[PDB]
Amino acid sequence: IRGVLDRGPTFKPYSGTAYNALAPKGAPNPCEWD
Amino acid sequence: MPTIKEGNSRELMGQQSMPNRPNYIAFRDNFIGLMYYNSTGNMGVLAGQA
Amino acid sequence: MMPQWSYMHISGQDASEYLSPGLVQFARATETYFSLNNKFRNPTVAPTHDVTTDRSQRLTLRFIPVDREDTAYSYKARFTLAVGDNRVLDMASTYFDIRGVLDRGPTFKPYSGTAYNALAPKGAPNPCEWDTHVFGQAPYSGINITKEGIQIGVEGQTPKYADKTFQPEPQIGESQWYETEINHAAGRVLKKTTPMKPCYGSYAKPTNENGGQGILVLESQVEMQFFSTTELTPKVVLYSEDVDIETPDTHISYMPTIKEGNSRELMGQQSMPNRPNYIAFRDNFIGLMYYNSTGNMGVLAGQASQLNAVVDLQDRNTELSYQLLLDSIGDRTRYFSMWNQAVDSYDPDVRIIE
Amino acid sequence: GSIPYLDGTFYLNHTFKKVAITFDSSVSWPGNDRLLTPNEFEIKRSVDGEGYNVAQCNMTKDWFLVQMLANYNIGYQGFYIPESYKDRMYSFFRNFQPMSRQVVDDTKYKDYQQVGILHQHNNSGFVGYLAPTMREGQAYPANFPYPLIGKTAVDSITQKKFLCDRTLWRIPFSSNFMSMGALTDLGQNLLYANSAHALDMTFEVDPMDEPTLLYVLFEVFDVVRVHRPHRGVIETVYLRTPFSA
Amino acid sequence: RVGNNFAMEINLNANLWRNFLYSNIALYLPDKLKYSPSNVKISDNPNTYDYMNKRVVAPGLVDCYINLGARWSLDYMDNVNPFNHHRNAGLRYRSMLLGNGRYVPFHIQVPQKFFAIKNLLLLPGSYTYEWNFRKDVNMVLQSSLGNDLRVDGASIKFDSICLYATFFPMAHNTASTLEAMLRNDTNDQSFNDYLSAANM
Amino acid sequence: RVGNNFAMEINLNANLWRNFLYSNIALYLPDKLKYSPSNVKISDNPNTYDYMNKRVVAPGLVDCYINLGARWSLDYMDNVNPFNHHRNAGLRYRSMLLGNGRYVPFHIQVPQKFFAIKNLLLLPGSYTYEWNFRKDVNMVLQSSLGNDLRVDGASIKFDSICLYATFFPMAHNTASTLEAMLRNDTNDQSFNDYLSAANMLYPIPANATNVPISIPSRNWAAFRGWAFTRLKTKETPSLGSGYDPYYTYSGSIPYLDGTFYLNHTFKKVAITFDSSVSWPGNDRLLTPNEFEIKRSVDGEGYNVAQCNMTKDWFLVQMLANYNIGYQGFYIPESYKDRMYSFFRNFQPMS
Amino acid sequence: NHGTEDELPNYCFPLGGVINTETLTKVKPGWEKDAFSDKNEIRVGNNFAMEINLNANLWRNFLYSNIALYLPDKLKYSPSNVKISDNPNTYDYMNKRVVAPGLVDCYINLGARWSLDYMDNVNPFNHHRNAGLRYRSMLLGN
Amino acid sequence: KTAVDSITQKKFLCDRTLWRIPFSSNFMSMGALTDLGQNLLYANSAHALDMTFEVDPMDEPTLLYVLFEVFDVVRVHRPHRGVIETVYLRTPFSA
Repeated sequence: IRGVLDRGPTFKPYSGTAYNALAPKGAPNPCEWD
Repeated sequence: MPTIKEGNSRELMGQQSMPNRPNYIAFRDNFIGLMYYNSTGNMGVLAGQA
Repeated sequence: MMPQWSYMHISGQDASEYLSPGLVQFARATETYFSLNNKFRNPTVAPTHDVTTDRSQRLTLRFIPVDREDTAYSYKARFTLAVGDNRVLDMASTYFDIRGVLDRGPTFKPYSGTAYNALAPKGAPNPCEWDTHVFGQAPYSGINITKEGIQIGVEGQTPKYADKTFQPEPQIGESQWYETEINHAAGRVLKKTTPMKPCYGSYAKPTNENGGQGILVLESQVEMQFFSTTELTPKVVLYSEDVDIETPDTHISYMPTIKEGNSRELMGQQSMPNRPNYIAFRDNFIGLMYYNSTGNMGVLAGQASQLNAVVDLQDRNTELSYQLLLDSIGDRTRYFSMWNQAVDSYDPDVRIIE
Repeated sequence: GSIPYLDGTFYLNHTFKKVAITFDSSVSWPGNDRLLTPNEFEIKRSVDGEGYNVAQCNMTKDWFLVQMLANYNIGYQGFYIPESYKDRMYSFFRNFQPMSRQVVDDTKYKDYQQVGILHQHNNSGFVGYLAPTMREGQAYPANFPYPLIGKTAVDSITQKKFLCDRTLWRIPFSSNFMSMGALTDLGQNLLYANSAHALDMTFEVDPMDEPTLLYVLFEVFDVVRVHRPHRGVIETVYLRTPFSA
Repeated sequence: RVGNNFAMEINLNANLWRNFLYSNIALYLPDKLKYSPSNVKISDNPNTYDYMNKRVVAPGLVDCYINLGARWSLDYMDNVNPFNHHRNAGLRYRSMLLGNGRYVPFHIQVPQKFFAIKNLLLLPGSYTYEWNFRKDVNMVLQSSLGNDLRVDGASIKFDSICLYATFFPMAHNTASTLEAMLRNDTNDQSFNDYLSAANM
Repeated sequence: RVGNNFAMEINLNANLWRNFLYSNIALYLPDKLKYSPSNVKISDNPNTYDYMNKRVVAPGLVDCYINLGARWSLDYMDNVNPFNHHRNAGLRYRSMLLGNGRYVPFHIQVPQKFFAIKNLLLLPGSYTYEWNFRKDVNMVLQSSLGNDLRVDGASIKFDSICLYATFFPMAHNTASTLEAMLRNDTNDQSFNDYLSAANMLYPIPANATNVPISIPSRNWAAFRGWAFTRLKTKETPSLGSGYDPYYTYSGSIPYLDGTFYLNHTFKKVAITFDSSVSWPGNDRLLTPNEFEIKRSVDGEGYNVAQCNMTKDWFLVQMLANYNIGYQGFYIPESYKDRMYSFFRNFQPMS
Repeated sequence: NHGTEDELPNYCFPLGGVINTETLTKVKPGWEKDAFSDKNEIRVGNNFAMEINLNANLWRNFLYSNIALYLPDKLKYSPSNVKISDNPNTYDYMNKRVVAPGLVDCYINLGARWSLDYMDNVNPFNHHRNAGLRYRSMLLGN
Repeated sequence: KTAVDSITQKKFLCDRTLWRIPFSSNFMSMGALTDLGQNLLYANSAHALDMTFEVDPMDEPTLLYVLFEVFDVVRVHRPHRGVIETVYLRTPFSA
């Protein structure tokens, strides 16, 4: 059988994050506000 | 989430991030469920054409 | 019955009997490169006579001691093992069922480390006081501070103050990471009458359903202590108290002074977890029963014979013999709780350092 | 998620209490005063009957014996670990996990105080409060949990239980519970061949706060004989007994 | 510098133990022990991933001092399906067998399991072989969290299906003789289902 | 912020390695390498837990740079009982089988191990079955530290003891017939102890190097051979007497459980019959007059397997355990190389 | 790469539990001073803490040590201001050539079971985790 | 490059096992009742035995545990109901 599958947006094959994993979980990005 | 209020403020600098829960999705062991079995409404067929 | 069973091969002959001789010959000759065996059923039928009894009969019998003698260092139990007529007993299916009470004592510690404040630096002290100086922390940020203590809110238009017995709670503090500058802070501290001990390993039983540990005498003895900056409303409020402080699984790894009593010196003492110490019955209950000891020899005799079939020598080693026997007839790495069958071993990486 | 019914990921076997089997609403099976508690199969007992348990958990001697015999024919000549090739992945022993622990006796320990997560503090000042968030609080002696060891160990009570996942409970229709052939001895008893019988079963289980299902497998013979008399012709005869279609 | 250097302390082993407990047991605890997060939008459907991902659970429920010194499964988890977990090696492997992405063009081989024909030796002739396949993602797909994939956007489409058969290149005189023998009723084939049971 | 952020550095992997070394090896080092803590009260009894728990040992004795790049057991630990350790999985499991608490109401099943009756098929009749059980905590209980449980408050009480027996529900005509057959002496049952040996213990004084033993003239027909090890007196309770007053140890008991660990301390063995005839003699071994177990540098030539064991001894042990030796040396088949076998436990080091 | 279980944050704290204490004076009730020393160290707020992702670090160190450094030489580059051998078959050369951690970082092919295309054709046995070779090496000594 | 002058040390460990010296002419196992065990030399007359073990010194009291491998057998007779008679024989080293 050949077909196409979309596991959807809830598919996450791993623990943790792929972005800035070493950054303290509360540290913000350089930002600005009023 | 420090404040419910929308928009960037000094308050939002104290928000914390957490990784989403892992969630593996795949076909089942031995492709269980793909084929119909034990269901009279969708019974398989193997018969001599003769 | 019979008809359908034979035809569907639920009973009857084996494939080697019901198949034609030609096919049977062919199957054997091709077995190695093309197998037909899994295509024909071979029935298995259990015998229907001369195996089990039709009569009423217990599978397991339980015997009570006819005589027992609990002595200084040993226990003796006598039973009348009765094997009924038309029955046989394989001794391997017998065993002594024992119920009692065990106290492993105070040196039993089934784990490494501590159960209390394991994340606290091993030298960090608990908020304390001595002679009078105070070393503490005020993590709770309240609305205002009056002679009533720290204000945790306002029920209607009236001010609601913290309940001395458990508030503020050491567990609570500011939520954001940046300093927002707290003007009315509160915290808990230990009176100088409570001995100083490192935070790590520190324990004190709670005296109220809300988690407070203040000692009762029966009323609470908590005493508020207000502090202001050296420069006149108080900025901090500390709820000092005495707690039944104990360190059940750790010991001091560094004693600064031999002198008794709380002092600034004791703030430099360090705590270390007690060594783990597992205590249990031995592998295969070795040692529980007497063997190879003429003074406490076992007994198995016909009441009609009176002669003891058991004859032991202190020259024999029954326990070891059984250890080696098991190794020869099975996988000694597997555990079986019934016989306390879990062999003694060690970590290979500990015995030989790589 | 996994579907135990189809894939075998069973995990609720520990919630069964006892099973009573009755033929023709009066005859108890196996009867014959075979089991320690003759009128039913008691899977586990709660303290009151410790004496009849084994393997250092809440399972009964009766049930341990039946399961060992049913799976490996082990029981009448001693209990021992079954051979690996017979103790497969979905077998009884391989998945049998007896367990014990102690906990404060809330009715005999004088200083007992019931404290919930809301008010327990251990590592206060170094951990977040009721969440996996930033540390907060202040250092302070922990007030939880109670010491179960040491000189000031608290009055305790013992709890025993067991787990037995990915396996099926078994009660073979065999006079001695042993496997002596696919077609059992009782299965060919004239008593069960010459006449029809009605069956009653009563299962007692641990309550669960959600809808569950009792999955019963009535072991039978599910056979087929295939005939191919001529080219392109396949004729089959299906027979399932007992419980014919 | 006069004196010892500046140092910060941390209990490595205690942390690692704790992270293991929270990740593998805490988060899988029954929903009744959890609570909704404040100031954060959370789905109303408890079968949703969003719901199972945002419900917060306190670390103190399964902290490093939980039942210290014991070999004990939490009473709360005894009745929780142990296989719906991210440490289910089998599921994890089948997941990675497809890839690490959401969009996947698959190609698989599916076996016949029906006992009456799975090991049958079929003789010469033409046969109609027909079967039905499911498209319901909650049946053909599996997740470690077990959320409702019908609601959570999982999707599947079957482009083509073929039937493959391999034949021993048997000598024709031998095949012919074997065929003659297997066509007599005395040599009829027979099979029984392994489970052999009526399921109620 | 101008520049990089504020950071602190730590070597994670080095720390974890170090903690492992200190916890599992350092703390278990011999007491002579330790020292008492200052300003802290410590017990006078070295068999005490308090003593073994407060004696301090320097991390630098087994630090992460210890014998770097080598597979080597510390010479200090070679003669230390390896089973009295918190990583002894078997002991740990039996400990958790009872619970995680100090106070434990137990319920256990104890097997009969005496060879003469353990597998006996008992016929109809009434028999008196009586046995004795020990109450000495140093014998019935086991600790990983091996401290004196008599002094350290361990306690045990036996409330009730029952005897259970299971009977195959054999057909009465069959049981009756089997009974008749088994009552004839021609069909008498017979068993032999698996170990099949007379056990002797000879004292080896501290620092003693030579151990001579002598068996007065006797009959040797049917003699099967010799087997031997070395035990520590402190770890071997005095048996025969119902209670050993000087037994202040609760660790593994090699003599009874098989946790032998001093086989590496044997140098050589000389066997002599009638004070003149050397056995096996016949110029069989490379060093014909004795069994040399190991050699020290001076005789490297006669060693093998890349360690100090001799070719002679390696050959004898391989033959004795697996009959391997006259037609090449190779790893024995797994089913013959059990847990208490020679090869499985042979660990050469350099 | 099934990621890292870093749900809970990891911190290190001051040796004394707290470090940014402020000097305060005891007070009694308006309020009047007290004399208790007039110099007491009390920290207001949470303690000083530093954060680190333990699990992510360990994963990363594993990747760099076992895969990164064994990557083909074409993906590496010579270090600046450091003397390095001309012979590529040299240990000095294989030891000083520098490789960027970002080539095999903890987010590499996340959620997949995949061998790097660069390493498929690299002899997998010439590695420090070759147990057989390691054992024969220690059999001779250290 | 600056490795220090070294010396090599070799040793071995062999836990949870027993050293063995079988009373067999070729040290091999050819049956429970060995060939030397049935040699007339050891059957027709009595002999005295001397053994000398040399061991590494230990700074504490130890014990040499010697197992003299023999036959430790029992024959059980049950002539009548409730009667058990046994015959024990251990050779060599009879009780």
